[PDB]
Formats: sequence, structure tokens, C-alpha cells
Amino acid sequence: MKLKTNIRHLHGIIRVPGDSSISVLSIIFGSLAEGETKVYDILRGEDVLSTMQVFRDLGVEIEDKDGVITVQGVGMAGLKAPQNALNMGNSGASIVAISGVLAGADFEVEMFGDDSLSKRPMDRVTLPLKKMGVSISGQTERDLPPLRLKGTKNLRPIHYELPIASNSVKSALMFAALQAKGESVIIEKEYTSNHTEDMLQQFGGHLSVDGKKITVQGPQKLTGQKVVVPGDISSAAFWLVAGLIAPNSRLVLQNVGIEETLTGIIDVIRAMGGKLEITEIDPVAKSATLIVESSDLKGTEICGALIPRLIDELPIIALLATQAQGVTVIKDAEELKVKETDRIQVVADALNSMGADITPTADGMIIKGKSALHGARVNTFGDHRIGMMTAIAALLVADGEVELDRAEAIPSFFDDLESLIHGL
Ligand code: NA
Ligand code: NA
Ligand code: NA
Ligand code: NA
Ligand code: NA
Ligand code: NA
Ligand code: NA
Ligand code: NA
Ligand code: NA
Ligand code: NA
Ligand code: NA
Repeated sequence: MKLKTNIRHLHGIIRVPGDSSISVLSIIFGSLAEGETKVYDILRGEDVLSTMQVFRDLGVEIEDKDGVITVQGVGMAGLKAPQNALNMGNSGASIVAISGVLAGADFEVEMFGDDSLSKRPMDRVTLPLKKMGVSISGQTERDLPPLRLKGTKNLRPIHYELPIASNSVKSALMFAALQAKGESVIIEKEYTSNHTEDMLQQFGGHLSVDGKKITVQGPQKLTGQKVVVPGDISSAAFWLVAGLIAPNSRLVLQNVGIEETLTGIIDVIRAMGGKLEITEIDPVAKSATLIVESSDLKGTEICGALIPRLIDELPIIALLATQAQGVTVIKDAEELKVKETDRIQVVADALNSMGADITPTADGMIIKGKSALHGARVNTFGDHRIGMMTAIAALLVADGEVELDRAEAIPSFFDDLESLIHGL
């Protein structure tokens, strides 16, 4: 597919979608809890929709009306035997998680998905789940979907250390541990997200964390909550950059979460000369409206130390630095892992193919700035961030075309970008 090019203005309101994993966690916890759960600002993901539908299939009443999800919890042992095979679409996140949720379900269950999903190994979750006494098994020893599962009323606690870092596996094992009789210890390899830990506690459950050591006593009961899903971090960062680098631009970005990643991106922006106003702060919700305008940017130091999720935002932040006059050094304080070093390379390659001046380094990248961008062909390679980066990069292209073939990347993104192209 080609990409919209050479726009002369950008105006409108974008409302940051909710975080996906908190969205998903809220449906899960909402079903397993007692009492009614309400979720506000949920992400309209296909992953959220599939997860809600999985739970409806296990007998949970879930209402989607006027922007609000209302879940009537069925208790920690209240999942019922489905009358159909469970559809998880292309979310591998979902299969892993629900597998742990269904550790204690005393009935047979099938979980399938699409052609992409059916190529992703599940043995990373089936191995520890089996130790607990769950029957779960996929295609080949790798356990490719479809998965066949039977949990048990005699779930044994888990003592396991992950060989690979994985928030998905950590979550499934926690959900299972919540249903097991006794003390589970789960030890992660690397520090991954705390979403499940946080939400489990918000839903009234107890754990103990000691570094990478997670201890969970089962069985537990949870209580229905009102959940306000915070704005996605990556999406908020994405639009901020767009509204700063696009010509004749003003974006009102609602529902931005006030947490450290945006906080540190905000400071970097200001340091660079960005025009950004913070408004409508909601101190209880920890959200704000951000207003950005077209800015004359100047290079700066970007210490990944000062921005947690930085690696996620590398594509959109490199585009940013590409547009600032002078040198931007992005140096990460901690060593890069293979996939991080790879992400830098792919970003540098694509933007340099469009006229940027990016030098990958052992610790990040050097960017030499205000690059008049030009046409190019670049494939996403699955990474939507890299794609949407290229989309905004495309708007800045004076002449030439921008081919971006594997732009399976899906959601309402283009309608929005069109919306902003004709506002004033
Ligand atoms: Na909602
Ligand atoms: Na209820
Ligand atoms: Na249970
Ligand atoms: Na399939
Ligand atoms: Na509930
Ligand atoms: Na947030
Ligand atoms: Na945020
Ligand atoms: Na700030
Ligand atoms: Na600031
Ligand atoms: Na490299
Ligand atoms: Na325009």
C-alpha cells in the first residue's frame, strides 16, 4: 500500500485509546471476581472483543453499552463448560492467559485461532501448567494451536522459573496460582510489566514480590471494581510527535496518562523546543489533555534511563529527532538485548532509506537532524509501530512516494489521520 504524502496542515482532536493489557486484565478479573465490574475507556481492540466473547462463552454476563463494559462476576470457580470452541483470533496473548484462567476449570475446552496464531508455540505455558496438574496439549510438541484443555478441582501450586522473559506466561501462572490450594512461587527471568500484579491487588487479591520472586497464596476470592483504563503510552507518544513535526499543526490529545514514560517524553520535547501545553489535569484519574503545535525543534540528549518504556517508543522518537536541527544522542543506560539492538537497526534502516541520518551505536543511536525526508519503500515486517512511524514520516515527504506493503496493522488509524488532514 502507498501512504498519504505532503500534507500542508493537521488539526483536530485525538483521544488516546486505552491500554490493551489493562483492558484485557479487567475482563479477566471482572469475570473471576464476585460482584459487578465496570470498565471505562476500554480499548476497542479485537483482542478485547475476543476475550469478552470467550468469557461470555464460559457463561459470564458481559454488557457493552454506551462505551461501558459491565461484567457480572461469576466467582473464582464460576466458569462454566463452553458449548463451542473458544475463538482467540490472532491474539497469542489471549490463549496463554485464558489457559491459566482455566487451570481449575473441571471441563474440556478447545481454544483455536487463525493461520498466524496457529504457528506460535504454546509449550512455554503448557509446560508449567502441566506441572500443576492441568491437561493441556496442542499440535506437535511445541503445542501449536488449536489447544485442547482440561483443568482440575485439585490444582497443585506452581514452583517455576521462566526460561524466557514473558509477561504472558507470568500472568497465566498467576491466574492459575490464584485457584490452586497452597503456595505458588513464580520467578521471572527479566523484569516485565506489573499490570497483573497491580490489578490483582486492585481486585483485592494478595501477593508478595521480592525482586523477581512472585509468591501467590491460593485459593483467593476477588471483588468487583470500577476500572478506569489508562490511555495507551505508545499511542500518546505517537500523536505527540506527529502534532509537533507536521506543518501547520495543532492536536488536542485527550486521555493522556500521567506516568513516567510520558512525563519523560514531555521533558525531552520541551528541552527540544516543542510547543506543548498541559491542560484539563484530572489528578484522581492521573490523566491530562495535551496540546501540541508545529515546532522548531533542536537536537538533545535522550537518556533511556530517564524514559522507561523508551525501547517501545524508539520508532516514533527517532522520527522526532530526525526533525530537530542538530544532533540527538539516544544512549540507553543498560545493555541492549538482541531484539532491542535489532529494533534500532530496523528503525535506522527505514528512516535512513527516507533521507534521515541515523547512526546505530552500541548503546542506542545518533541522529543528525532536520532531514528533508524523501520517498522510499519500507516494509513493516509485522511491527505496527514501525509502520505508523513511517505513516507520519510520509506526511513530511515533499515529493516521492512511500510504499509500505505489509501494512496489516489493525485500526481506525487512517480515518483519524484523514480526519486531521481536513480539520481547521
Ligand atoms: Na469501557
Ligand atoms: Na453481579
Ligand atoms: Na477456580
Ligand atoms: Na486456524
Ligand atoms: Na466482578
Ligand atoms: Na498511560
Ligand atoms: Na501515558
Ligand atoms: Na513533564
Ligand atoms: Na517539562
Ligand atoms: Na545492528
Ligand atoms: Na492537511
